[PDB]
Amino acid sequence: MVLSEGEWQLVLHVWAKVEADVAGHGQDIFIRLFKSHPETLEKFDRFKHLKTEAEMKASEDLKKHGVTVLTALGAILKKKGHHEAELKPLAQSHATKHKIPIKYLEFISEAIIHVLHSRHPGNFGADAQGAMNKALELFRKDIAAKYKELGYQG
Ligand code: HEM
Repeated sequence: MVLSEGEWQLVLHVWAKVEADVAGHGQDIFIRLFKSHPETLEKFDRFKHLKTEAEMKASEDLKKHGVTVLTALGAILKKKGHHEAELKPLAQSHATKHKIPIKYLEFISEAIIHVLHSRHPGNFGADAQGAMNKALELFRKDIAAKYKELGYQG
């Protein structure tokens, strides 16, 4: 699949807003993910002890992790589809070291859309959400293909 320049513009326009507060968006997204799909929390040995949203918000390590994740995702989105090089190491660590099923990538994609919808309604209307979903589907599709080449079905 391929996004048009118009769709990329919608994606990058709302992403520019997210970059005004990467740490904050990172926390909201992971808290949403962990609360909505608690099973994903078990994949993080560093955070699986967190019991409440309050503890999650107060975790300095979780906040730093969120920044690392969103920074990596932002770099991929800014490539506008030409992300082969960026995807290689990400696909290897998540398939081989962390063992993250494609299903879980769908869950975090849902969390990202939910947070952008809540925080940026004016810049995240129907068309913008469709563009973001398409960009994330492309990401998940290419990651899945790499998973297979690497020997991980998940
Ligand atoms: C938007 C998709 C995602 C991106 C861009 C992303 C990115 C990253 C990055 C850059 C790191 C640090 C470097 C590395 O280990 O490769 C990381 C670590 C990790 N990711 Fe992801 N990730 C994504 C989704 C997920 C999901 C859905 C899970 C599982 C629910 C997951 C689990 C992990 C784990 C367990 C680590 C190691 C954390 C640690 O122990 O420090 N990731 N991820």
